[PDB]
Amino acid sequence: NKKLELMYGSLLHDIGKIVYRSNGTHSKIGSQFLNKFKPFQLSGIVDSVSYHHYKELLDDSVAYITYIADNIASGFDKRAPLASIFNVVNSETKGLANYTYSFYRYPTDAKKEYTSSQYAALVNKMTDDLSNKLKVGPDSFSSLLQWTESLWSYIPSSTDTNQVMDVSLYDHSKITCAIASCIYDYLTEMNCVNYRKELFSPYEKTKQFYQEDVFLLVSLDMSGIQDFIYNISGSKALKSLRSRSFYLETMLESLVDDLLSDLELSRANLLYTGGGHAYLLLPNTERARDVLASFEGEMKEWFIKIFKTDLSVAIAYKACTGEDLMNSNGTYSDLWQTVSRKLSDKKAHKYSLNEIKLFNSTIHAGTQECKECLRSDIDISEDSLCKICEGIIAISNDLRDYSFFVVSPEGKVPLPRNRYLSVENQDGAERKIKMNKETRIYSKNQPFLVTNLWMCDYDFSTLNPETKKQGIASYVNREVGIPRLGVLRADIDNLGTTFIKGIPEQYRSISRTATLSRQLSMFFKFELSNILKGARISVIYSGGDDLFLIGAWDDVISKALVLRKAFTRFSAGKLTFSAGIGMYPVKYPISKMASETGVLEDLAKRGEKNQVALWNDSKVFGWSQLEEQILKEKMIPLQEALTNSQEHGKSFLYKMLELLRNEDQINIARLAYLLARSSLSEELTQSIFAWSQNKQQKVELITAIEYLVYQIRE
Amino acid sequence: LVVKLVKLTFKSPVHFGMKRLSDSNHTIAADTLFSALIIEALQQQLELSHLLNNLVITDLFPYNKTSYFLPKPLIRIEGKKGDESGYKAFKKLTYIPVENYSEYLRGEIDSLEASKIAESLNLGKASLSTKVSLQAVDHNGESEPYSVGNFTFYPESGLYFLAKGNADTIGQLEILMHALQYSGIGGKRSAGYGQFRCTIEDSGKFDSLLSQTGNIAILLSSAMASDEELVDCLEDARYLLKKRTGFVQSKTYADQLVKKKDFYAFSAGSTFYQKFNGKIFDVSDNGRHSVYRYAKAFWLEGKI
Amino acid sequence: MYSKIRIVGKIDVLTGLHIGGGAIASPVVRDPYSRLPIIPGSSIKGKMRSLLAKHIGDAPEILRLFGSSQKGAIQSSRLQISDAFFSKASQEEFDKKDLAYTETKFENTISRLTAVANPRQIERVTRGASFDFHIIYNVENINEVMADFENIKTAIHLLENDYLGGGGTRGNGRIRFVIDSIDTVVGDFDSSNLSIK
Ligand SMILES: Nc1ncnc2c1ncn2[C@@H]1O[C@H](COP(=O)(O)NP(=O)(O)OP(=O)(O)O)[C@@H](O)[C@H]1O
Ligand SMILES: Nc1ncnc2c1ncn2[C@@H]1O[C@H](COP(=O)(O)NP(=O)(O)OP(=O)(O)O)[C@@H](O)[C@H]1O
Ligand SMILES: [Mg+2]
Ligand SMILES: [Mg+2]
Repeated sequence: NKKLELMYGSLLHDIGKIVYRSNGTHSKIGSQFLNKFKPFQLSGIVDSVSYHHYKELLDDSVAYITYIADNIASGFDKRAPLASIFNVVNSETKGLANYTYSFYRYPTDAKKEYTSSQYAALVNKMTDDLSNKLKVGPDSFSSLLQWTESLWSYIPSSTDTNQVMDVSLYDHSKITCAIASCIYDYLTEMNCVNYRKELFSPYEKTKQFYQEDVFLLVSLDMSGIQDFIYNISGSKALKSLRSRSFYLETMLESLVDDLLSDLELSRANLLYTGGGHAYLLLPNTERARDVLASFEGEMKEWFIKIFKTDLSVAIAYKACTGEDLMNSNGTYSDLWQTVSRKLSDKKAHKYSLNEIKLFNSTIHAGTQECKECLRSDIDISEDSLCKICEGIIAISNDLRDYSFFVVSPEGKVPLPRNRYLSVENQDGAERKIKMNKETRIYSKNQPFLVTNLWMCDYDFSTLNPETKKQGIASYVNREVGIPRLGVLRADIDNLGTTFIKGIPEQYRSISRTATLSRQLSMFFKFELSNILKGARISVIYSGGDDLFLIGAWDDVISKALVLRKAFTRFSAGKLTFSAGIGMYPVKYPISKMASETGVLEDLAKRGEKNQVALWNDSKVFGWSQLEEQILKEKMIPLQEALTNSQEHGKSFLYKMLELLRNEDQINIARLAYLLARSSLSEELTQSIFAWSQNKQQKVELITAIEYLVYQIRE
Repeated sequence: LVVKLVKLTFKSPVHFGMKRLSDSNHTIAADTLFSALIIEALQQQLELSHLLNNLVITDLFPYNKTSYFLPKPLIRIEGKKGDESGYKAFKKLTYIPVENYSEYLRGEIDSLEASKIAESLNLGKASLSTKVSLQAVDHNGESEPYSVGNFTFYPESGLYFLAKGNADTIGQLEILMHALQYSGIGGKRSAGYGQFRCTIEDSGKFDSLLSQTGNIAILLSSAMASDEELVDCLEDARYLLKKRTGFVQSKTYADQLVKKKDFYAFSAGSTFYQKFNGKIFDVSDNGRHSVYRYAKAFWLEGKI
Repeated sequence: MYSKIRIVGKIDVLTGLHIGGGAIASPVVRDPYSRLPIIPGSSIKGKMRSLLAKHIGDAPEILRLFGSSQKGAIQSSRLQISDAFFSKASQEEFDKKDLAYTETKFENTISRLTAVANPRQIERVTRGASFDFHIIYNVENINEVMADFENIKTAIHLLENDYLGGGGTRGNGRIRFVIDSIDTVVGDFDSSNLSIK
């Protein structure tokens, strides 16, 4: 188990930095710390921890691989905090910030230092965990990786103030472990018995190995997600939307897990997953390429068997050298762009001739078809429900209660390699893993053979038992206000250009991209639940850079503004997102809801593309314009003034809308007369008249009037 | 083979459905138009030989006051050195004006130009009309609302397409289109949708492009080749498979309404290095008559 | 062979017409682009079908006229009634006099218990308005053209003595039909003798 020893010694190679910061070099401190625990006293682990630098470093030990992986990954005030990754993001345009994390966490820009007492607490926690909970073994490395993620995510990887301390200890350790695994696979494939002569003895060999194409950057993308999730019918579609989204998420996670298990790699090699997309870093071995080809073929066959053209997966990989990961020759972003272009080329020519011929070889007509997704080639049981459809329906009422997802030979919704996904609690997962081996368990947002997935599972109806029966339909149940559902579609702007070109060329590295991706994924899959607290909102999906929310319309707009503020706070102002907000009746077609909200969002993604579209194409405002110039300036005074009115001013607001829609000067005179007869504050009448006179303020006035009318209705 | 431009200006909004009665599509493929033409020929008791043997038609493409729009070719386009998201513009682009078509094939259309082209389309407005069914009320029941997704065109916008064939086929298509003006195309034709008026003329502006020779071929209609041509026509191809579905609209196919066999066809804009001649497939499952699905290929050659 | 008769004309609004469908209290259905009041063809088709079913009384003639989806006896709809759009002459007449196309009607509801009047606002099409209506009759059988047209005449008479949308028992939706022309646009059938209303 030399590979397992290398993984353990590469994930813990810089474990001595915490102890050194807790008051020789960090390698000796790490060796001494790991020598206190019997399971971690393996020769390879200790050699990797204490020998990974040139001055310190059997001619075949894994210490050389760990040293070169640390050099590739990386590219003194102990109290130095962790700098936010967005300090250098888009710094060529918006400048360099100085945001840092305090000991989820938001950077606050303030001047701070990490006290040695906090490091002592971290060291005590690590000492407790390494003995009471953690162990070594082939199947125990995932728990170690999750523990490292839970502990080291906000500790800086390096405290040197000469350069930018963006990368945390967890990101650096995970990237080093992934690179070490790839290099070990590459060396094993090349039958390199001696590691010192291959990598270390002259520095010329080190540079030459830096020249060699050792890694593969792999992109895996799902196609057909929007049509699968949102193009559904029936009155029970709102109760299955989140179930379909969760099913797609878990299928993507199972895809990446099977891919990693094929190559005998851990999840440290999974650079990014989310939004139907996945970036992985594999070895450049022939075994890896054959594994990738076989995986692509078998997943294409499975997706054709189960969904035909409804869903598909495209995989594209590119060979890469160490200087590409280190951006030594300015060829780092070119690698990612080429991978994306190869992925798009794969998505262009998607099927072979035989697959298309079998697609057109239909024997029997559709006959009966399912209520949802209107699918007829699959067998249809009673109640007109397809197998996948009824399995998804069975997944709900279990997803809202149980927090464990079991991929096992028996379950509800099919998954590749003849497996099935079901939802159970701890007892169910334990029984499932004990009955049949090769059964995998995922946990939902659970702090540290269980793989923890970060998902946004915030549903307001599940908080209260009576509203739990009617999931999304309960948000239209209200005493005042129009009974409507708001749909929010949010999307980050120019994220691809932010990754490719936003980071300066001096700071481009695999660790920087990994840290930025992890921060964005943590914000979307974890922080949205915290942001939306106490709101009538269900999150259909939240991952990648997109976001789909369905709730009460007023709650949706308020939480959209709150989300914009929180995203501005998180990204330090370097990232902006656009949004579309639609207002629909209950029983409105969910496919129409999604399509029209996507149209609104795409309307907002024009020009500056930092805008929000509101209910139609004529209400595309800015974020500050909507929050302040529409709600905090026009709607609040008018609402406060018209609350005194006996009828709340519904008819008078209707007359104002009628007068505002027309564009005649005599009708401006009519508006002035109506304001005079309103019997409200004279300064308010003057303000309203001025707002109606001015263009780009009459639209805001109309939006405020309509919002107030919706608020006071039945 | 003479190419005729048929322009359709729509009086009432149209309901072009993809899978639901709430879907409001702005166009129809060659399959829908050819099925409407076959239904019209059966209504007028004409021969089906010219439609089934010598008529090659394109999809229904948008047109506005200024230009005629052709489907976006599925070509490999190169962006800037660091503009990764700009490619999304070319992903959102669906129709390109004819004058700006060749420039797109040569790669001289930028991401901002692609966005300008995408926003320059002025076809019309898609809406969703909510209706009700009061038939159950008279039987001690309740009203049943439903939704119809319609699309209304702007005053000088509409849908054009190109027809290719001999003189007899062209004339028969003139009569069929004249009857189709009053039959209507799309969804609720009997409930106030799909009525249009069509004009058939020559197309010099399109004969300039259809006489062009190049290294790539672009599909102008939803087409698919038989197995023998599919063996060699799929190399280095960039296409998009569309699932053609639906129910059989016929009063004599069977007793009750049933669906036809699932079909898969290449999209309009798919680029091939081998030009395949499609055919008219049968999607009938042991019915009284054979339901036809037109998947012949109308080609536009170009230089990449 | 196959014939289609085009019946164009005007629907004149005798009393304010409200067909349900910014923020307006009970708005009327409108053209999405021009924002002009319309009379959906489905509304006219359903109202005439209900009136003819009341008159005759589904019955076979209703199935010939408005089509049927019944199993076995799948009947094609002979009547295609298009949406009635706001007339251009009525548009010019309403642009003159500075008259809006739609009016707001205020109504009360006096409670049977507390004698308290709940107000309610609806929107109607102004009585001076006219709508250009267009109907296509498909001659699938030549022998029933006279019967189909007398049924259409009965339905049109009932509609002229009925309303078209909204609450017409409370004085809404009264309309009149003026038949500008009845001309056979497709086929050789002679529709000169045919007449509606
Ligand atoms: N599990 C999920 N549930 C709901 N939405 C998701 C989920 N995963 C991803 N998404 C979102 O759904 C979209 C995926 O839609 P698509 O499958 O169409 N992928 P897209 O890039 O848009 O076009 P392709 O080139 O892949 O054919 C993502 O871009 C996200 O916006
Ligand atoms: N946390 C992440 N780390 C790495 N890649 C991500 C992450 N989140 C999303 N992505 C990727 O980010 C891309 C977002 O693509 P989009 O389709 O959203 N277009 P974008 O580049 O954001 O510019 P806009 O047109 O939206 O203004 C996806 O295609 C994903 O591959
Ligand atoms: Mg984005
Ligand atoms: Mg996105």
